[PDB]
Amino acid sequence: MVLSEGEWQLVLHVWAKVEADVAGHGQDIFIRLFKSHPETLEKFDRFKHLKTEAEMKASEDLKKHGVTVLTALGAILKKKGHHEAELKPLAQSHATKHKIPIKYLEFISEAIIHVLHSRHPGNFGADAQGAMNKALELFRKDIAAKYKELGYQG
Ligand code: HEM
Repeated sequence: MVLSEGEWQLVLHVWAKVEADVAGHGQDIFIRLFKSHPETLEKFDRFKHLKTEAEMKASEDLKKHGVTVLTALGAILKKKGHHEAELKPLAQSHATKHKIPIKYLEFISEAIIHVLHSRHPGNFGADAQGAMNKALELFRKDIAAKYKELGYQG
């Protein structure tokens, strides 16, 4: 699949807003993910002890992790589809070291859309959400293909 320049513009326009507060968006997204799909929390040995949203918000390590994740995702989105090089190491660590099923990538994609919808309604209307979903589907599709080449079905 391929996004048009118009769709990329919608994606990058709302992403520019997210970059005004990467740490904050990172926390909201992971808290949403962990609360909505608690099973994903078990994949993080560093955070699986967190019991409440309050503890999650107060975790300095979780906040730093969120920044690392969103920074990596932002770099991929800014490539506008030409992300082969960026995807290689990400696909290897998540398939081989962390063992993250494609299903879980769908869950975090849902969390990202939910947070952008809540925080940026004016810049995240129907068309913008469709563009973001398409960009994330492309990401998940290419990651899945790499998973297979690497020997991980998940
Ligand atoms: C938007 C998709 C995602 C991106 C861009 C992303 C990115 C990253 C990055 C850059 C790191 C640090 C470097 C590395 O280990 O490769 C990381 C670590 C990790 N990711 Fe992801 N990730 C994504 C989704 C997920 C999901 C859905 C899970 C599982 C629910 C997951 C689990 C992990 C784990 C367990 C680590 C190691 C954390 C640690 O122990 O420090 N990731 N991820």
